Amino acid sequence: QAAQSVDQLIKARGKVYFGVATDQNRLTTGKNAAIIQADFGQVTPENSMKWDATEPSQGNFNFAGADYLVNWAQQNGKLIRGHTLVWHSQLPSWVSSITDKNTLTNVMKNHITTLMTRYKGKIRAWDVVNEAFNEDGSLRQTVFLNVIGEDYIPIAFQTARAADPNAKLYINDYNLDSASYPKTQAIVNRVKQWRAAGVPIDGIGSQTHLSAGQGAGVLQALPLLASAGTPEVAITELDVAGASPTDYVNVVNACLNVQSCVGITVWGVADPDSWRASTTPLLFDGNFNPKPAYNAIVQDLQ
Ligand SMILES: O[C@@H]1[C@@H](O)[C@H](O[C@@H]2CO[C@@H](O)[C@H](O)[C@H]2O)OC[C@H]1O
Ligand SMILES: O[C@@H]1[C@@H](O)[C@H](O[C@@H]2CO[C@@H](O)[C@H](O)[C@H]2O)OC[C@H]1O
Ligand SMILES: O[C@@H]1[C@@H](O)[C@H](O)OC[C@H]1O
Ligand SMILES: O[C@@H]1[C@@H](O)[C@H](O)OC[C@H]1O
Repeated sequence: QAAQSVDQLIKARGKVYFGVATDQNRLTTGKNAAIIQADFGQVTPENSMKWDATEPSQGNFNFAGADYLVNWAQQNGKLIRGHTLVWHSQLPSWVSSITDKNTLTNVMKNHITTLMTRYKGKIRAWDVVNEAFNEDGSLRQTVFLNVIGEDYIPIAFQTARAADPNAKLYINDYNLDSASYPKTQAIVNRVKQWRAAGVPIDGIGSQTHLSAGQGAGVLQALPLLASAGTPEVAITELDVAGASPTDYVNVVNACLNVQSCVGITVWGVADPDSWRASTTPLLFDGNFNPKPAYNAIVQDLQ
């Protein structure tokens, strides 16, 4: 645990939170629980709420890991971001084997409804749809798009809002780090069109999985993302190859510059536990000590 809390400091700047991804296996080992307790104010289940973990068989739900995280979060007063409802990855084979429009639609709705009602009122935001865009801005051809068509997105969001009107509904994606990139512009145009049609998209989530030097691009990309008109936008799965303080400060400043940016979520605590460990992209090293990037963010926020 570090002496200065980036979450407390970001709160003093007028933002809602600075959080991290985690799960039961992380919370019960290392110094993870201590660091999240003292330095962060929000958590996102890294894997316990995905489709493969929660509904391995149709109608046969498993909330073990998910229940653990929510309970731990409430007890410690940490905000929660549900992650993630509709995604083509980590999807049970029984889902992708469905070729009937009606069936897949009801199945997708049942999945969304069940997960969201179980935690009704306890989740700040949900990543309803994850990675729905191709790099060129076109909609990714997944089983949902193929079987249901474009309407699967409006349906998912409409169903989510019905399940828990208290949560902020987000569409989440990566590679939205440059204002000139086609994907970035496309999501802004698509969200604008959807909202104009009454689809309840409260926020755009920007994963922000960066490589060295890409932090500078976010200074322009976030404001562009914000121009879609959504109530909120957020940095949802931040990590930077090399963990340079320059890149990290740039992403934080980008959020401080955009009024609709509610907060930032870093994808993990310690480097070795990162899904990109080989690039030591996190704010804490293997010894669970804060890295220069952590101290630079703190100095920047104070
Ligand atoms: O639309 C709302 C924004 O007006 C709000 O903006 C915050 C206001 O306080 C400032 O200190 C913060 O920097 C800024 O983000 O954010 C929430 C949103 O709902
Ligand atoms: O522990 C790993 C997770 O960190 C990883 O999380 C995904 C990373 O890519 C993002 O686009 C997704 O939103 C996020 O869920 O998933 C694999 C797991 O092994
Ligand atoms: O069961 C939990 C699992 O769902 C999560 O993905 O990782 C931690 C485990 O304890
Ligand atoms: O698998 C995806 C990966 O390609 C991207 O870089 O980050 C998000 C992940 O979901």
